[PDB]
Amino acid sequence: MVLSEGEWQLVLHVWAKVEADVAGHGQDIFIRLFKSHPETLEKFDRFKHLKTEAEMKASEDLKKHGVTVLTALGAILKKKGHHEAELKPLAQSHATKHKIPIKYLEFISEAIIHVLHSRHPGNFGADAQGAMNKALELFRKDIAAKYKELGYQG
Ligand code: HEM
Repeated sequence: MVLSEGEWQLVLHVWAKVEADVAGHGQDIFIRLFKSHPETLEKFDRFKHLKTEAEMKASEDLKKHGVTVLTALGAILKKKGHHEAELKPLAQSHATKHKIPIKYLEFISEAIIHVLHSRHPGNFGADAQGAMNKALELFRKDIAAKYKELGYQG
């Protein structure tokens, strides 16, 4: 699949807003993910002890992790589809070291859309959400293909 320049513009326009507060968006997204799909929390040995949203918000390590994740995702989105090089190491660590099923990538994609919808309604209307979903589907599709080449079905 391929996004048009118009769709990329919608994606990058709302992403520019997210970059005004990467740490904050990172926390909201992971808290949403962990609360909505608690099973994903078990994949993080560093955070699986967190019991409440309050503890999650107060975790300095979780906040730093969120920044690392969103920074990596932002770099991929800014490539506008030409992300082969960026995807290689990400696909290897998540398939081989962390063992993250494609299903879980769908869950975090849902969390990202939910947070952008809540925080940026004016810049995240129907068309913008469709563009973001398409960009994330492309990401998940290419990651899945790499998973297979690497020997991980998940
Ligand atoms: C938007 C998709 C995602 C991106 C861009 C992303 C990115 C990253 C990055 C850059 C790191 C640090 C470097 C590395 O280990 O490769 C990381 C670590 C990790 N990711 Fe992801 N990730 C994504 C989704 C997920 C999901 C859905 C899970 C599982 C629910 C997951 C689990 C992990 C784990 C367990 C680590 C190691 C954390 C640690 O122990 O420090 N990731 N991820």
